[PDB]
Amino acid sequence: AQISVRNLKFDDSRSMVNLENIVNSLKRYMLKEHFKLNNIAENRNDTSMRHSYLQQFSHYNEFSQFNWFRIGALYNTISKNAPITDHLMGPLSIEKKP
Amino acid sequence: DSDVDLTEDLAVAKIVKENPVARKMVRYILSRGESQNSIITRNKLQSVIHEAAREENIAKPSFSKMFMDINAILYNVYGFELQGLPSKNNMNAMPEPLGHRAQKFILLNNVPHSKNFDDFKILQSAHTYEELIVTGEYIGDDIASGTSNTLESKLSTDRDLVYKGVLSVILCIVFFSKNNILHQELIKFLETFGIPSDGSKIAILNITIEDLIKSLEKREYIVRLEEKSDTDGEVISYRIGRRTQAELGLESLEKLVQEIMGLEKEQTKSLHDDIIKSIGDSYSI
Amino acid sequence: PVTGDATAKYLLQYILSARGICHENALILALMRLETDASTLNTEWSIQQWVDKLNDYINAINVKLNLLGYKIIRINHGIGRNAVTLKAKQNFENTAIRAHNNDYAVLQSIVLPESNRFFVYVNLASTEETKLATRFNQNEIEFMKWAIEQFMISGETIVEGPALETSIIVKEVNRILVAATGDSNLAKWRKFSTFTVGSTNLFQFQELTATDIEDLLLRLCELKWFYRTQEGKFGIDLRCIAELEEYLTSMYNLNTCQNCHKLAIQGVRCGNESCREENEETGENSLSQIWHVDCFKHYITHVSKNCDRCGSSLITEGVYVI
Repeated sequence: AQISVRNLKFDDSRSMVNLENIVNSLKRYMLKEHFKLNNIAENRNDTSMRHSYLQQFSHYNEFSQFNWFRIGALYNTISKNAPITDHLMGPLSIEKKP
Repeated sequence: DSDVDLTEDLAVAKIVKENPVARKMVRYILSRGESQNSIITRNKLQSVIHEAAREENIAKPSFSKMFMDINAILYNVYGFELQGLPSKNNMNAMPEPLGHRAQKFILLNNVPHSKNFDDFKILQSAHTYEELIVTGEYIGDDIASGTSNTLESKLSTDRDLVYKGVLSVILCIVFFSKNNILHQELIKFLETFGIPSDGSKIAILNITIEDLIKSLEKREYIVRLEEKSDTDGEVISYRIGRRTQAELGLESLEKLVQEIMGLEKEQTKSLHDDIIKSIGDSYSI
Repeated sequence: PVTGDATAKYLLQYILSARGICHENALILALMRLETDASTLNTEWSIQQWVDKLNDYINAINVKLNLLGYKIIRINHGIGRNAVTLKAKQNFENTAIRAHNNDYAVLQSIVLPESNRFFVYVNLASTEETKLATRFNQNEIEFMKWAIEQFMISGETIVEGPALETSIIVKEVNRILVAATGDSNLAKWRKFSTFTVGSTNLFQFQELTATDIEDLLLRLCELKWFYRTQEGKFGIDLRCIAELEEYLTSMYNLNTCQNCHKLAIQGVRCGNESCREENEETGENSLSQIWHVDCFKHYITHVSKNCDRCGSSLITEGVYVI
């Protein structure tokens, strides 16, 4: 059972979403990319038909527009079980105490 | 049942009181494991244990007992646990975490993630992004104010947030690329996000792409494969480090990928096995 | 630790994931947002009951961490009342759904405007022989020490012109003054006390270059240590004084507020010339007689409206401190 699962490879135009579909769906977080400023909504195209809505995502044309903060919250909050802390400075607090 | 919590607090208080060096060791671990957000080695643990015992002149406690006490106290107050890390040579040659004999460790909070509170987390983190860099600007001396985080906000730094987002997208690219991607190919895909590939420092992080990848490797998120070859040159491919394997679980990755594409929970079927098929042998399990 | 200790874990994680400083209204919102799963609906609860439960949880966490060498101190901000409540367009909880400044409330409709105290995460071990490693190397630690030196040194001034910058503190002070009495006369005393003066003076530092100093200070502000006012001047944030309450009060003699166990850096500092005793060389409330905005409002409103420092009039009072 597990032998077949592990042996199978990826990047062969797999049914629902491939690597390109995965990355463009990740780019789908356009709540600020153009929705907020340009006010232009995605052009809706109305198993393989599910990825027809992701072709237009390849028009990033720049970096700063995309919302990196949101994904930065997805990670370190949802997954990774992040034990993040403040990391307060110690050397400033230490006293010589001669 | 209700008194279980209180008796556990009393027990951990007795343990830490009887083991004063445990407090110092927990402080040092919680500090060093985050100063660089890197892995901690068994040799370093042994050295710090001996140094603390000699300084406090108390009999050197057993390593297993110290490890158990640290894990218990962290679970009680911080919820953190020092889960074991499989040896890096296992892949290059359910597994219970050999904490008593694992070579390396890393802090990890064991509190189970809820279903929708993380939604509030991400909403608070991302709400202000529209005004942090509105019109392509940025906070700092370049503007007359620096209180864009208000008195306080969940955005935290906005320097580590972008770093974590880049890490997540890099892992997503690598995980589903048959857990093997060439360095040049990785740069090519990353260029689709607008990151300068000419060597110029990126805007938010202020770090070059090559330096960013070097830091990522130094933090053990991804391990470089220096497959030197005369015909193909010094081709380098990136694998998933053991840190991510013991840090990004299969269920956590499934939830992440599901909520990136925003598919309804009803159609979660055929996804758990699909993700396992796509990842392949990225995990030593 | 079936369900009860999970709430404590989540509250600690939320308070400690905000770089150690976060807003009490945010803590209450998070506590509701968490308990909504503990006991189903979680609707038969009052705001005062929520605050009491949050205080009990914080006390439990504080007693737990005290033996571990950590504490969660509650420190009142220099600003108070609706001035801190406004934040950025009051509390966050257009063409896109992202604009929800006044939506997605925890209940159908609930507001928590009252807000006066901040929660901070610090450690009480002043020596701290264990936690020496830090992302900041000795050079920027020395830079931090020198900067804080200048921030507290700049608090003493001889005279300032009648140029009232429209800051968020001065407006609240004027609001309190008019609330006490709507005279609207020339009671706005001209003298300015500034503990937050960024005027390229820091760039005069020697060891580090201008670009490195700029980057380091930007990172420090990003870590919620030094805050930049609208005019472009630098100032230490609430967390900075919260962590260094003993260090600032020990290595210098900065006057304490009306509270006998708390420190103040912004508000009103009458001073005049009848300072207590003589100290060494400085006066103007060198040793005591300083008040926060909320403390100032409490003291003026209640009995003894006139300052107790040998007696003074409200006209000579109101020495704005920034």
